[PDB]
Amino acid sequence: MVLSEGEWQLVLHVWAKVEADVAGHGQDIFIRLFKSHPETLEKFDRFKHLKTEAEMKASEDLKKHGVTVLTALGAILKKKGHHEAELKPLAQSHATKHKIPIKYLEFISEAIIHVLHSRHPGNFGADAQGAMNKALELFRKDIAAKYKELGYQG
Ligand code: HEM
Repeated sequence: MVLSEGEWQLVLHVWAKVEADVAGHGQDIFIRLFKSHPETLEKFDRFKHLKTEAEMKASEDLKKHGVTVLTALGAILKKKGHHEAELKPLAQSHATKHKIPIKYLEFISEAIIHVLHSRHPGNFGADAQGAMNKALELFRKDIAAKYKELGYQG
């Protein structure tokens, strides 16, 4: 699949807003993910002890992790589809070291859309959400293909 320049513009326009507060968006997204799909929390040995949203918000390590994740995702989105090089190491660590099923990538994609919808309604209307979903589907599709080449079905 391929996004048009118009769709990329919608994606990058709302992403520019997210970059005004990467740490904050990172926390909201992971808290949403962990609360909505608690099973994903078990994949993080560093955070699986967190019991409440309050503890999650107060975790300095979780906040730093969120920044690392969103920074990596932002770099991929800014490539506008030409992300082969960026995807290689990400696909290897998540398939081989962390063992993250494609299903879980769908869950975090849902969390990202939910947070952008809540925080940026004016810049995240129907068309913008469709563009973001398409960009994330492309990401998940290419990651899945790499998973297979690497020997991980998940
Ligand atoms: C938007 C998709 C995602 C991106 C861009 C992303 C990115 C990253 C990055 C850059 C790191 C640090 C470097 C590395 O280990 O490769 C990381 C670590 C990790 N990711 Fe992801 N990730 C994504 C989704 C997920 C999901 C859905 C899970 C599982 C629910 C997951 C689990 C992990 C784990 C367990 C680590 C190691 C954390 C640690 O122990 O420090 N990731 N991820």
